[PDB]
Amino acid sequence: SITKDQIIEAVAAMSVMDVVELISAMEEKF
Amino acid sequence: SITKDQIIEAVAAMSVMDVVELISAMEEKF
Amino acid sequence: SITKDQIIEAVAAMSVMDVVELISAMEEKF
Amino acid sequence: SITKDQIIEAVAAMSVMDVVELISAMEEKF
Amino acid sequence: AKKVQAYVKLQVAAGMANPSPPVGPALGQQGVNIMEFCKAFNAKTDSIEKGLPIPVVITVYADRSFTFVTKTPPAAVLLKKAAGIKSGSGKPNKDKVGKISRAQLQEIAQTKAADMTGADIEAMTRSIEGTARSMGLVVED
Amino acid sequence: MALNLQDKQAIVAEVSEVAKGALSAVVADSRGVTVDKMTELRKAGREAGVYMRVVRNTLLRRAVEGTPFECLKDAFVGPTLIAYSMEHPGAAARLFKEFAKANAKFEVKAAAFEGELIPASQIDRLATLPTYEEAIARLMATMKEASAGKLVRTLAAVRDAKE
Ligand SMILES: [Mg+2]
Repeated sequence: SITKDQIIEAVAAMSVMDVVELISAMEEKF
Repeated sequence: SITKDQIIEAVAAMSVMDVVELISAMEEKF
Repeated sequence: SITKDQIIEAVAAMSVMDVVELISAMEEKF
Repeated sequence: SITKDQIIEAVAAMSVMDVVELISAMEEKF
Repeated sequence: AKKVQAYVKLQVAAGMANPSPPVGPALGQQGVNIMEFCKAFNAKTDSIEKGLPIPVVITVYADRSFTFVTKTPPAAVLLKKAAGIKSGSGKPNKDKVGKISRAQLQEIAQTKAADMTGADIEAMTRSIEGTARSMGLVVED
Repeated sequence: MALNLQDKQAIVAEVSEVAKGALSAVVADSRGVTVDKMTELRKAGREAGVYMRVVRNTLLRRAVEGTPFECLKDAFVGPTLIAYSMEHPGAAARLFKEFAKANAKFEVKAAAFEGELIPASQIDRLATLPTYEEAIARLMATMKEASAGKLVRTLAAVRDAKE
């Protein structure tokens, strides 16, 4: 998919969701 | 929109797209 | 050998492909 | 390109060839 | 490893651990308890088998007892249970007393895998070769 | 010993260990203990063996007049006391580290590791060679590329962005 798409979502996608999201991906691999 | 379902399906964004996402993720943060 | 750039451009392979190419780059071991 | 082969041409290769490929990997991406 | 600090070796056989008449007040007198020489020893002695001589380091500081790291036995006493006579030399080279060969003493040199100055698994062969010739034993290699 | 003949001998051999040699290390040995031999020869039991030698032949006039096996830049590599370390079989890797971590434990000076042959020049201990047959350093080297270098920057904001 277009790089600009993952960003707009990984940057926008709230934070009440995001800080429970981007952190979850940090709790799955590595 | 989705969070982990698009991360599991993401799991791609070739290092081309990837490294560019990171780099262009710095055109907005850091 | 020295099939450099292309071999590397293969990162379109996407993450799982690499977890494969790394599993294989050792597996049947430790 | 097939991964299975992309691995064969590297596994039991010779150490000197590989280093000239690690560092050159550290300038491309990342 | 360092060098010197405390260590000796004066025993007869693992068959009778921590003896009194043979050694007694001679088995240790520097930081070693005569009665405490039957706890850390048999903790691994009676763990494999008793009979063969077992000397060992005597690492002593000032912390009450002592700590001994054991290893391998004398490859010379292996001629009373695994070769022949109950003795050894007696009548050395005045007559062809005993005789061992290439076959025997093989797995005797094999046991000492952490006690051999010869990475060459073949070189560490002629080392015990003499250990079975210090009494008058011919070799039928 | 012997004369000019014994001389040449030690050299041609010791210097064929530099011609046919896989590697080369020059280590000055002030206060060299026998434990010294008890080390490179212990690291020879279950990791090396007889594929290595280290004859203290700073005989110089010997080990040096006897490198017409092509060992230039070694006149500079002939100062004071040295204990030539030469490899025959096996990789050139591990042998270097052995001294690198020996002398750094005290174990006699290392002549600041004046460097030696194979690449051919001066002093500056590198780590090319010892990183071999540990290609899991190329497993970890890919840095998952798309993923590990990801979960470190693309995913490091949150754990450090809500300021
Ligand atoms: Mg001389």
